Amino acid sequence: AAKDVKFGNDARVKMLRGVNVLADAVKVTLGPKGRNVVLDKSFGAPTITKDGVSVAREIELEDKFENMGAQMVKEVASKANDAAGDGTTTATVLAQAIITEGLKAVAAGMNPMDLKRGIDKAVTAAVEELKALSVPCSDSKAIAQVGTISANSDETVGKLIAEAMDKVGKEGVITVEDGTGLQDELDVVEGMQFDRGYLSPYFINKPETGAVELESPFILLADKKISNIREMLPVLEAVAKAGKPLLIIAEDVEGEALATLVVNTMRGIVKVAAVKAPGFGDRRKAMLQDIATLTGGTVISEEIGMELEKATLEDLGQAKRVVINKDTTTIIDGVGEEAAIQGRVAQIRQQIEEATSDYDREKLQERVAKLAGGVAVIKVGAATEVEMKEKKARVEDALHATRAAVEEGVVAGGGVALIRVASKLADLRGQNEDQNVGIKVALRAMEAPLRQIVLNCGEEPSVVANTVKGGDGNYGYNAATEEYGNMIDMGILDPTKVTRSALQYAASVAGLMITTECMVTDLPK
Amino acid sequence: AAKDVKFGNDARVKMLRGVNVLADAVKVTLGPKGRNVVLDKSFGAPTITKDGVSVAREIELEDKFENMGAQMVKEVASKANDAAGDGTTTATVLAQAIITEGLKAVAAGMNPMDLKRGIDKAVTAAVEELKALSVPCSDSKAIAQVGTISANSDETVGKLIAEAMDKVGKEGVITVEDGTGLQDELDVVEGMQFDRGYLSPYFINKPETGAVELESPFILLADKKISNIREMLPVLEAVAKAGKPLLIIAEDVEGEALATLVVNTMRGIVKVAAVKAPGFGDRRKAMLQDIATLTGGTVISEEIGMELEKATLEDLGQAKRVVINKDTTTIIDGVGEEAAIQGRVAQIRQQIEEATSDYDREKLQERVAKLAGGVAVIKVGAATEVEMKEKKARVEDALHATRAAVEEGVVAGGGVALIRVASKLADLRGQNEDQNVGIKVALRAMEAPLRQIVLNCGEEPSVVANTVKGGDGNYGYNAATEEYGNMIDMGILDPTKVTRSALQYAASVAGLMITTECMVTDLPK
Amino acid sequence: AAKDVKFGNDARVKMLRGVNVLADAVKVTLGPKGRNVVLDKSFGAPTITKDGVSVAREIELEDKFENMGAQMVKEVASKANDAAGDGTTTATVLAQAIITEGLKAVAAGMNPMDLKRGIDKAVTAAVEELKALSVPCSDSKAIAQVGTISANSDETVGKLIAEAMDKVGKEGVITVEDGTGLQDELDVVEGMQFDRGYLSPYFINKPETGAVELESPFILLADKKISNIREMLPVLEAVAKAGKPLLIIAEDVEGEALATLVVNTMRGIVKVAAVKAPGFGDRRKAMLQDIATLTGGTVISEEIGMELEKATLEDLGQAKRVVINKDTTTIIDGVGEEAAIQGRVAQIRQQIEEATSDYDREKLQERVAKLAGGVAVIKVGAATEVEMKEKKARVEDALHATRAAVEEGVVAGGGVALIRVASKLADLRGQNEDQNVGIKVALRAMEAPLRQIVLNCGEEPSVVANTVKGGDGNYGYNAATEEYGNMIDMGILDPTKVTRSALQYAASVAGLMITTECMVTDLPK
Ligand SMILES: Nc1ncnc2c1ncn2[C@@H]1O[C@H](COP(=O)(O)OP(=O)(O)O)[C@@H](O)[C@H]1O
Ligand SMILES: Nc1ncnc2c1ncn2[C@@H]1O[C@H](COP(=O)(O)OP(=O)(O)O)[C@@H](O)[C@H]1O
Ligand SMILES: Nc1ncnc2c1ncn2[C@@H]1O[C@H](COP(=O)(O)OP(=O)(O)O)[C@@H](O)[C@H]1O
Repeated sequence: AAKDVKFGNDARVKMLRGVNVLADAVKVTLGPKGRNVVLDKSFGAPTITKDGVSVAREIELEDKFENMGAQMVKEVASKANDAAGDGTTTATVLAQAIITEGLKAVAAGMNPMDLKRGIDKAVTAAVEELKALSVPCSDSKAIAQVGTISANSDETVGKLIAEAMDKVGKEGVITVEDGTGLQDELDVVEGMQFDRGYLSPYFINKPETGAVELESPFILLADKKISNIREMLPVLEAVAKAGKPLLIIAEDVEGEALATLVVNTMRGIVKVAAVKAPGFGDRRKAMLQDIATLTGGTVISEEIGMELEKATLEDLGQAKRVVINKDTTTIIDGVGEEAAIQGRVAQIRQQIEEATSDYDREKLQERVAKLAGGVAVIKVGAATEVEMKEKKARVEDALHATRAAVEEGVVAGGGVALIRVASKLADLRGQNEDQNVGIKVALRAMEAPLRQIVLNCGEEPSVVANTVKGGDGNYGYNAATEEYGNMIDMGILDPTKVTRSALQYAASVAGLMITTECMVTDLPK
Repeated sequence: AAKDVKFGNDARVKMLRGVNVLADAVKVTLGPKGRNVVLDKSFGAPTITKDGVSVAREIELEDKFENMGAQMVKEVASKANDAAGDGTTTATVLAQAIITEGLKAVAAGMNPMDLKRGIDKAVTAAVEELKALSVPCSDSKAIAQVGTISANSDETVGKLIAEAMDKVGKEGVITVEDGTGLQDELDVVEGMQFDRGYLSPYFINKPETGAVELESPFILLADKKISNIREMLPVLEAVAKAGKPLLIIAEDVEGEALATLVVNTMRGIVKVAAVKAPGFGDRRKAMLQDIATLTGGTVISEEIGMELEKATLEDLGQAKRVVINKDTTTIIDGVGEEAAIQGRVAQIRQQIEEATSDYDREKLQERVAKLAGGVAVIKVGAATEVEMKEKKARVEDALHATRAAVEEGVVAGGGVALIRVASKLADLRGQNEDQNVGIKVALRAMEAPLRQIVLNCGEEPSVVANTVKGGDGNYGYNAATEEYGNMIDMGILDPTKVTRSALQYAASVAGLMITTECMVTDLPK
Repeated sequence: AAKDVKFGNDARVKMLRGVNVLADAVKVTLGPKGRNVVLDKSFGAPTITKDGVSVAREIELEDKFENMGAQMVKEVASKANDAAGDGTTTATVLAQAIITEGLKAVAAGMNPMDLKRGIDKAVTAAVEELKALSVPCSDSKAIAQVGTISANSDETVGKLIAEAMDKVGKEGVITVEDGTGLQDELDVVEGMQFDRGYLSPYFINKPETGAVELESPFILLADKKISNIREMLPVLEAVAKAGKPLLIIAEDVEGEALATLVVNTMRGIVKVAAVKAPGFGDRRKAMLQDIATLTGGTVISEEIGMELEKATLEDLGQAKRVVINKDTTTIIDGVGEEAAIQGRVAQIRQQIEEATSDYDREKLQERVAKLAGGVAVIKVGAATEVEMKEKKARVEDALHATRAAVEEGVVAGGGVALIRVASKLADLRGQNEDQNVGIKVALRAMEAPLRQIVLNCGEEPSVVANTVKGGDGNYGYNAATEEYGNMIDMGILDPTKVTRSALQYAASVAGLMITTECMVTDLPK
């Protein structure tokens, strides 16, 4: 259709207004003292929340161009979220600060590319600096502490997460489920995990979860593109008569077969979840054989000769519970016999022994690791279902934070790491004047997080920011108690990885955002 | 004509808008670092200035309600200027802060009477506190220093003012003059000062000066009311032949006579200035006799028998110079015989000796004081008339500041003394909640001048205010150097009297403002 | 009346619009390749012109904001022109460039007063740099060359100015006059100069000349304030009988006497021009006595006793000619006896010998200089009256340029000297970021004049500016020949004084306008 186009400073100010609207919408909820925000519901009561992610997913603007700026900040915030799992408000605030300053500089007539280059230099310097300032979290006690603070200061959740972390090692797989008894339970059962996502979002049985949980499902293994709907018809009849959930792992799924499965899920007669084949080529087939071993299933490939039509209920594997996340998938207690799994472990281990390629050897090593380590299973213990699910969600976010911190590290919360980095790197210069201006933009930009936190606390942001700048080390201003002190001593912490990713994504989005001219759109009808 | 009436919250917010407009327009120029402001001029180039008084005298609003609010806040600011001579901007800023907060509270529904009483108590406490915090300035050294800083850090002006203060004693009279030579000149000649102004503003021959300077005039003493201008008809004809300025000291002058003389001055054939007779009854007559002795004049009174028509040129007194300020008038080098003046001094001396009533002794004592001390005159010395004018203005404002300081005292400049007072009086509680709220309003409101100066310096208001509050004694913040330190060391000081009067007038105007409900005004045509 | 107020970015952008409008209007005509502009004329065909002052003096906006913007820019430019005489377009262009950049930076949140301080540092550095770069013009040949350049490549005018300069010495004064003969005439007669102008513009007999030229006028010497019209009635009748122009030199002129002189000149019964007395006090009286000696007049003073009423035709002086300039005035061939003038010169010489005050000695020295050296008159030689007038104007402004060059010096023309200055001062760093930014603004600012000149030549400005920047010394770009080369060789050079003053005034006005926010205006009607 006829598409409008505007470019130059006018488009820049429009997109600036849009991102400003979104930033004002989301920044309020930052911090403990982040104020409540009320969001719509087409029926019934409006919802009340302090979670910025809901605000981001629910916000869009009537004006096209402002809406598009809002979408830029929204998608980069979501990228940060899926990268780490928290701190989305922090990333959005950083983005607003950097982008507002960059636009006002561009209004001053500076060269945009020089500003972008200076920003890139400043942000990479900050990344390496905070990497230096990172503190390892390998010790169990700090893991318990971070899990505690993430779960609204619940020490039991931290203890359980730490124990599970011990059980399955540093890079194990942990899943949480509902426990019947009032006491928490923990058990290591061999399972599987791999990074693949659902074919369509429509498979999500619990939209709030964002994932598909299936109990006692039947798993289909395939190394072929599922061109036609006639291929899986016997399997569909089989799972219809079985009356149980169905999981599919295929090299590819076409739009038509997926759409038919979507129609089937809306029919509710059969609930089908489909995922892509992990790995590539030979390695893909090798872990497909691993899955067949784990579930007692059979691998169906075009090259060997068998097809999906020649599929029986026996041919498919099985397991006790599978979860299909946004881009991950895990399986728990595959029916496949442990002895066959051990034989496969030995085969892959001797393959490692004869391995000469480094990357293939690493693939085999991680394959045996995921195959032998298994999966830890938490079972939430409480009285009523409401607190069952509350504890479940708290455990989920806590373990996400814990694995994030374990992966990279941890620093003092309150954004104090950012301002400390700013004080350290204030002297960093650029090749030319405009690059230096962008450097200064970045250096004064990451004061915004604690500033907005203080604003949500009601105190004057500038005074507290100056006070923190005066202090050194891990000294800052507890928002909850509204008093100064060392965050580490009082348990306030934040993973290094989440802050690093947030800053990187904010810098990247701002760099591409400032350098845009032609904000095209469709005719407003 | 027709008129309307407005009242309620809408009325108060109208007042608030008007006073806010004027307060911003003037406060932008506060401080030595005060921002410039551009003023109209129907003919030729517009003016650019930093003086708040110029801004104040040229503000009126299209809307009647905003206009009247601005008019009355401007009026009280002018009252403050008349009290001391400086600190108009500070007074207006104080007024803005207090009225804004108080009307906010009035919107919050608290009893306005309670707030007025609370702020009255708070301001009285602050006044006595700053009186306790006053520092004497009787020594010539501090006199020279304050005169120096007042005259744009000109030590020669301060030295001259100190010398004149020594010459004419603690409560002497000092008058500025243009000196022919390049060297700065000082002299002492018997003059005569009294607290009466011109009857009509039209008399002001030098409106920028705001006074009437007449050289070698004829002075007419009249202890009667000027019922008709025919009483003046003969004598005026005489001064038409003399071609010299004319001064009249009259017990009263009826409005029609004033109009006739104003017409005669618009024609300017006769340069007539009239002033009401100070004193009261017997005191007025005795001091008029003193005037007759001083100038060689003669008192014309109805009861004794002589009349104004029967007045000759020789009957009028004379003096080498006279100046008529807005509410004061001084005379320099009265022609009248010094021996006769000394005889009159002796006569009033025996009157003091025989005087038993306290106020009779006081009035006779001040009479002999003003009769014997004379007037010290400082004549500017330089090569160019431009420097003559600027140095005249500098010496003028400097000696007003010096006498203000001598009258009561001197304290730290920049309003830091107000901050110290507020810190001292943070404990004062009202009889009930609302009175205490008003007290809080007052004690947090006198922080405004420092904040405004910080804005005029571009620094963070809250940060600097907190820094000053942390400090004790006179530890303030030199704005010119932009450095913290003891205020007296760099010597930026202010008279106690001017700050006290400004705060008192701001308190009064805010108190009456809060209890305002109804404006009656002409329809906007 | 009720006034509107505006403050903040709205005020700044209004000012920006006004300055941009006038800057285009004035900068269009820069260069010998400058364009043409036609102005209003209520009757007859309007005037096409090229002069910067001609276009500038009629510029004003219907919108009051932009109007007063243009007003103060125009007035600063005009007083800069009064200082030197030329470079009006250059001053306006410099002001526009600096203020546009400064307001852009202010819109970028830069601290205004810091920018002003950086501008101050930059301009003082530029002044010292250019004065170091100045080239003396004491040699007569360069004086003739610059006179030729100013006078549209007329070597005769520059030559004649050179011989006149020789006749009256380096610091002499030369006045142009109409010459009867085809050959130009030169003479030296005992003239007089003093720095006082007409009391009102209405005395200007030739508005284009901007002065009051009176042939054979009677001179009235007065050392008193002329209070009333009654005093000069007898002299008015005497000069009406004489049927000749009248000049008054008076200590002070009142408003009413001035207005009556104005209406009497509009009646034209008497063509009287009044001027304030030069100097101050004793020296004023002494050189007034010198005037009486020179012209055969007599000094009338109140102190001595005689009155202006007691004035006869003999008492008044006389001279062959007088010209009251804007702020100075000249007299030609006073009637007073030469022997008396020489005796007075000797008397003042012995006063110099006994003079111990340095400044008084300098005053006496310049007194004897202006009394003895006199004035050289150049009488234009040509055939027809049109060339009489045009060559008279050419001689006048060429002499102005020549004296301007003599006072300070001369540097490379076409603004290339500014480019060299900027290159020399590229390294100057401010105390902080904002001062440095202002310094950069200033350094790029004085490139605009050269760019504008190139634009008025039609060539691309940036390439020529870069070419000049690469070149060193005085290698500039002759606009007329449209080619590069050493600026001195073709001799297009500019006085150091005019450029210095123009840049200083532009910096002053720009700094003032940057640091102002509030702005009043009358109601729009
Ligand atoms: N007691 C506290 N001390 C320091 N920072 C806090 C405290 N409580 C909340 N915060 C701030 O909240 C920020 C993020 O809060 P979070 O609950 O993750 O919101 P979001 O999920 O939107 O990022 C952290 O960066 C942290 O600085
Ligand atoms: N550098 C400075 N340091 C401290 N005080 C200052 C400075 N500049 C101005 N002030 C304070 O501001 C007050 C008012 O400033 P002033 O220029 O007098 O405005 P106004 O003439 O309207 O009173 C003064 O009492 C003075 O003490
Ligand atoms: N051929 C040229 N070469 C170099 N400079 C020129 C030339 N023509 C004009 N200019 C420059 O233009 C400036 C202003 O020219 P002028 O005619 O004086 O305009 P204005 O009267 O407005 O100052 C001068 O300083 C001069 O150096």
